Amino acid sequence: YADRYDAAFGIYISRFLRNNVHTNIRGKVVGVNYSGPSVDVQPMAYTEFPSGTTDRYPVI
Amino acid sequence: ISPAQQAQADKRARDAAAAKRKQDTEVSNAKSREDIQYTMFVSGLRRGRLNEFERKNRTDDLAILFDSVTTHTYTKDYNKSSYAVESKASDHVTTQDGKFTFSGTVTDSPYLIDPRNMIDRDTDKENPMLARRPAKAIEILELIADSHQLVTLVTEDNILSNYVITSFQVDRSSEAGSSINVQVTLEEFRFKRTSDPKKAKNANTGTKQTAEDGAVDDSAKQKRQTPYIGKNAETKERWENAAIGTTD
Amino acid sequence: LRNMVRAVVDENNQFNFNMLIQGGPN
Amino acid sequence: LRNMVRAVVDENNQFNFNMLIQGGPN
Amino acid sequence: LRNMVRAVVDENNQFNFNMLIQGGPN
Amino acid sequence: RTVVRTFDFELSGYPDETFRVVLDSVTYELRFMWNERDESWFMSLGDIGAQRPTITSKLTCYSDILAPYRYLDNVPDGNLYLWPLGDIRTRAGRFNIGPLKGIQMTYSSLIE
Amino acid sequence: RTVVRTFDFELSGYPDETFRVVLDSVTYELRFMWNERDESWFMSLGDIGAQRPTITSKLTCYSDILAPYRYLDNVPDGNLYLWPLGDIRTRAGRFNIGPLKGIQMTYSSLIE
Amino acid sequence: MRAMERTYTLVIGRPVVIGEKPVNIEKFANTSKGDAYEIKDLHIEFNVKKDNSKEPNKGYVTVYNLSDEVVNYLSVNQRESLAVMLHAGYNGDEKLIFSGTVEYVEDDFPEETRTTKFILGDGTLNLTTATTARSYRKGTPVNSVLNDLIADLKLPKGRVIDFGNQTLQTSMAFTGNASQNLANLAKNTGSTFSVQDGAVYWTKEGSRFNVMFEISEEGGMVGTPTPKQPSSSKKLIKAHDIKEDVGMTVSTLLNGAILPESTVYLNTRYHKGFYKVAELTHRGGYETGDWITELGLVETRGELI
Amino acid sequence: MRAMERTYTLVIGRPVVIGEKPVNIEKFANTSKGDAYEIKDLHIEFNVKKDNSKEPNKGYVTVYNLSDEVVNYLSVNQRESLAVMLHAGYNGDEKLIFSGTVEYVEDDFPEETRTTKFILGDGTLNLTTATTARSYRKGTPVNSVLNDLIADLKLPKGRVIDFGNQTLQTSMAFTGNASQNLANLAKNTGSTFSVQDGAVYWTKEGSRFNVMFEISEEGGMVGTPTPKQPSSSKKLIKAHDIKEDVGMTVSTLLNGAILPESTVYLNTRYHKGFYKVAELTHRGGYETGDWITELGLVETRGELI
Amino acid sequence: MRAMERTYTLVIGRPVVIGEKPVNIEKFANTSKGDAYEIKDLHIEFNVKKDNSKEPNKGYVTVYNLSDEVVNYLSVNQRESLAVMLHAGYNGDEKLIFSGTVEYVEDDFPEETRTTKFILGDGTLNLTTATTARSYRKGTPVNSVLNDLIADLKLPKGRVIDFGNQTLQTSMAFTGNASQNLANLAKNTGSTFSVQDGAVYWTKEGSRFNVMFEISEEGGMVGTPTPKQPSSSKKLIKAHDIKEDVGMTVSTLLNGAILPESTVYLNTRYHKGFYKVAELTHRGGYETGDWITELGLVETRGELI
Repeated sequence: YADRYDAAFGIYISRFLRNNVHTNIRGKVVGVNYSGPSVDVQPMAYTEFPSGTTDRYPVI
Repeated sequence: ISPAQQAQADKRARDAAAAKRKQDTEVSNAKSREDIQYTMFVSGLRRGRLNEFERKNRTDDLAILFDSVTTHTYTKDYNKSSYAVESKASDHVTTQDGKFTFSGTVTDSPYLIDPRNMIDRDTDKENPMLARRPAKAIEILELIADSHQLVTLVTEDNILSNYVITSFQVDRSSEAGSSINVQVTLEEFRFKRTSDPKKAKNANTGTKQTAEDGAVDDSAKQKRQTPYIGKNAETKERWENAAIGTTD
Repeated sequence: LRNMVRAVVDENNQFNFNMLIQGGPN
Repeated sequence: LRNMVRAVVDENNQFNFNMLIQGGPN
Repeated sequence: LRNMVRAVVDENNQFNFNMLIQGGPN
Repeated sequence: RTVVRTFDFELSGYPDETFRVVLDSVTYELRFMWNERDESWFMSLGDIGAQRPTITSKLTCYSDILAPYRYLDNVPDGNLYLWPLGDIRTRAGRFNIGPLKGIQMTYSSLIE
Repeated sequence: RTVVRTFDFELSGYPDETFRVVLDSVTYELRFMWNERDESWFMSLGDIGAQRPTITSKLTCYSDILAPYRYLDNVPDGNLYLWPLGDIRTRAGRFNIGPLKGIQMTYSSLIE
Repeated sequence: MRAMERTYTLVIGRPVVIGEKPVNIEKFANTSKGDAYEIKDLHIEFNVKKDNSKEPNKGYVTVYNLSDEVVNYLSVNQRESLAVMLHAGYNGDEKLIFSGTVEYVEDDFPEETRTTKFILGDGTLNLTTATTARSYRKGTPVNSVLNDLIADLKLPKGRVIDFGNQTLQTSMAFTGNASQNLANLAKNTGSTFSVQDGAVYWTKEGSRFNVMFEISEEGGMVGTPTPKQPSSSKKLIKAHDIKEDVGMTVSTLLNGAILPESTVYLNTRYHKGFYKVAELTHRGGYETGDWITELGLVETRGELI
Repeated sequence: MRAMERTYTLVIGRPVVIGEKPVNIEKFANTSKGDAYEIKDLHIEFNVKKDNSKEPNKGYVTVYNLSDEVVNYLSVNQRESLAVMLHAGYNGDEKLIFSGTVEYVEDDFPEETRTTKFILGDGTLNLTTATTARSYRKGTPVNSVLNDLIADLKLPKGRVIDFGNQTLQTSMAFTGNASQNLANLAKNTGSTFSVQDGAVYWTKEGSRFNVMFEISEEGGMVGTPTPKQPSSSKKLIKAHDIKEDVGMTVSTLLNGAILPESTVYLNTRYHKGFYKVAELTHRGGYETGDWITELGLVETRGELI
Repeated sequence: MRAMERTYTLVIGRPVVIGEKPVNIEKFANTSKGDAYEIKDLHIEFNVKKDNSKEPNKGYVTVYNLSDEVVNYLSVNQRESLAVMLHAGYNGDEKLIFSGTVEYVEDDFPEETRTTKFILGDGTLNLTTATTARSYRKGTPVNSVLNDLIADLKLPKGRVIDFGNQTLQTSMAFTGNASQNLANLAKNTGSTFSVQDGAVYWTKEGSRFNVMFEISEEGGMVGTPTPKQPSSSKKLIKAHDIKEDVGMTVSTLLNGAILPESTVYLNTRYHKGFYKVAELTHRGGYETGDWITELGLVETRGELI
């Protein structure tokens, strides 16, 4: 469960990717610039941990 | 079982508990006052050491004399690196603490009962054996060792200071009846408020929290606020609550 | 005597596991 | 005497290496 | 005597830290 | 200006005490120096590891010590007072400062 | 309101017992205090590590202790009763509480 | 006459609950009964390391022959984080030496003697669960970003050195644990961030703060200072230049009134000068063992902030 | 009149070959010559840990002064996975205590005594090479996905608790090692998956199975139980609630008829009640050493499945 | 008449500076004063492991009671990489045994004896900082790619086995550290790449080079050879076939004229044949301790390159 030496690295790697290694995500445009086309994106996905805590992406 | 035994187990617990309150209390106060200074006279006395023996009073500079001391030994030690040095590198040596040990005896039939000795504080002049002198010595010996006094040794040749007792032994063998053989061991102590402000130096106490059970600490422990004694409740009252408020 | 050594090694392993796995909501 | 301790530390390191690297087709 | 063992364990931990963290421009 | 009592102090009487305290979730370091001729405590307040103290003042009973200094970002906004527990005429001394020694040095914080 | 017996209690008679119990998959801490003049047990119920107990009441036989308190999110919804195993006239005592001592303190949970 | 004997005290309080304001372990000391479980005259062995990095400071403790009641109180609350404080000194005063939460606890009672174990973390709960979600546009002053993120972390501000009139060069977004994001801002701006005994410390690398501590034979030093490298590896160099790269080591009798980010003056016969502190380790054996503290010093080459 | 003396047996069989059906280490015991190499009266030291997690259970063994023929048979097959079984008991019977494959083997023969070493894995080969490639659409019953993946793993089903009428909420795809995918399904559905002595066990966290074992002074207990936390760290809590979070520890004379997923009853003078099992460690020194087993228990709060 | 007594020498030179040509640690031996700091008659303990893999070979050293001047010279240069060479033998000659850079250095001087520590790396600086940026199109000869990448690494070519007329099948791009990219090309082409004592060695797995060394009781062997597996885990097999998978172990008196990629002949009474070398470990205690070397051999099944 948490006794083996390999499980510790497994959980550490799983948690490390959570706060980094962002590759792709869906979103919705909320701000649009027509000169030099650019858009502000609000990612839609999120998760709620069992401890009653939530993870929200900020506006990009 | 029966209630008669419950009235007996309590006696067994009460009397036994009373023993710590006696022994445990005595050491506490013995450490709460640093004025007293104990000293021991091993040999030395008659070769002019009487010059300082007479300085000892009966309240501060207590002195101890044994009925006889058979042998006493003094020793020091040093150590050095066991590997060839790189060359002068004479710093490869350290000094250990010097040790001192001796053997003595306390007898029911003393030959000298000089009252200046703290063993003979209140010993009868004409009946030394009813005074139970050996029991007097042990009671003194444990208290000095337990309180960790820095003892001073007056010896034949030199004088040693800041020595603590680390072990002692007492026995009553079949031979030499009516007496006790005593052994002691001591080692050096490399020791390193109301004070003159001129001698004060900047100090530190680290992080500190609410101090002692106060008007605010009581709330933390859910204790009820201490009522104020009404010596005066006209002046402070209008200002105390307006400026200091109340813990709530 | 290896009993004494195994205990210290076990304690060090425990400390390392604690260091890796700590806190966190998951 | 450090010889005895080094052996136990070596064995523990061996166990950890085995735990990390095991099985697998590569 | 645990003093002797703690020293060897500390040295092994030091070697492992060095192995993980070495060289590099960052 | 509602205020609530939230901290109390004690002094051991050593003439050059120095310690760190936490107030309003912020941390400060305090120095207390005893003056012989004036028989009074001198208090210095500053940030942790600061080169020089931010505030220095002389302690007295029923006087708002921080009154003229609530305009700096590193000074508590609460109230610091010394008032006696015994007879009102007793003035601050060396050993008479503490929750039961006779003088109650106290800090109180406004309600926000 | 169908209910099923799911837990039983015992007391060692110590006047200030305190222990933690698990009911309906939730955990609570209980305190029992013995009253001399009234010769009765006082029960306090609350959450783990709570500053103050949520409920305090006096224990009696055949009385629904939790009746007036099934409206809080931290109070069990089951039934807590004390009834005797021996003669029906025996009232709750100090040492007579337990599965075989004479009084059966019991908790039962509704079927959902 | 007395000797110079050690003393200590250990306190256990209520479970720590994080809310919507900075957490202070001080206010959780009192238990529901009021006074806390204090343990004074029992042989104790402890080891407490401190540093200036992302990770919290952790300390270990062991106690022999505890009463059954105290162990029972810890058998309960095994799901919760009890607050603990530790004090140590010499027979006349005791300085705070650690404060945190009980991460781990276990009991082994083979035959003669029970041995309780603890692992304590300095703010572990906050540093590993404080989520954030923030963003900023080009032109935002960097001094505003720093304050915004620290307030999210919910800890008292021990000391901070603001950036001045610095401004962001590119748009930024921050998510995940707040501590991790702040530790990344450290690399790109030459600032050191590390929480310690509940206090947040934000300083600048290379520079140092007065002589808050002086080390000498009178100050209970233990042995001569020796030069030891501050890291277990060497970096390639052009041979920011201001960064660390050198240090020394010293040992002293236990003294809890010292912190990793402080400054010390070294008055010995060979080495003399000023140094920063980088690491601390407090050891202790009440009946038998050392009662000393070890400091890892680092040379400084920046301005005197 | 006799004494109560230990006994054991160790068997070595043919190389293990995975095929297109569940693997049973039993059928590989016999060697090409027929009877296997049995080792009974030689000083042996072994340590076998077991758990309920993704990783296989591994055990270590040491044998002194082996005959040259046996060592030669292991010098060969160093590219292959020989099947091994271990038995232990008390002079009247021996219960299976481990079964797996020889992961590692080495020999050191300095002067007086040779010392052979082993590292054994419980199903290591299957758990680390069984690839999968599966997919499902919205509406598929989850009970079908579970059975499909386990059959891929190619191991006997020790015990499984089906999901009922659960259905997938989103399309799913699975690749890579089958064990890893199943271990991920555990997190999101509150189920425990772990292979042990060749048997696949799939259960639900919090709940437990009768009193299959009773511990008391008559049952060869060793010392009183003590409360020990089941994990080396503490999690943040809302204070699924049903999950574990508490436990205890016990020790007993060696008894191989116990498994991590079983249930035990603790009949002592202080502690009484029912507990799950979470961890096992078997130790043994034939001529000198312990012959005991250690159990890590965990409290339960779910339904009595 | 004499005895057979050990001898050694340790040299410390100028800081190593990487430039635009292959690095040779030989030319950095001389210090600004000319002759280097040589240490001969002081008790020394060292451990030096060598291998054929990506990681550099690292060795540890300890010296007791060094003069203050030498320690001062190392207190300085703590930001720099001093070049160090080590020699050992038997009273008549000393063979080079290690050469690299001082990665770490620390001094502890408790009371009686100072103890200096070192950690040395064989080409650590080059292997961990040599960046590359290269690309090639379909049809490029693989023999050209290999030479291009090695020249980037800036190390002398100890020995290389070219690929012949091999050609790339797909376009390739390489960035990051050159060592990492080369180590990846090893997997897909059955070649072994490893730097050692400054020399780059590129060979092919399975095959081996004459009897450059013979081991026998006359050659100072220590104990009989024993079979030990060359890896701590077993791989699944089809039962490239040419790869390793077997080995043995031997020990001998210290002899620095051996390298991991060499070939040895084993003339014992039980085992006889040719083997590759895979690992080396040199140990030494001048006044007290062993003065031996340990070799891990691996069986070969390829052509005699």
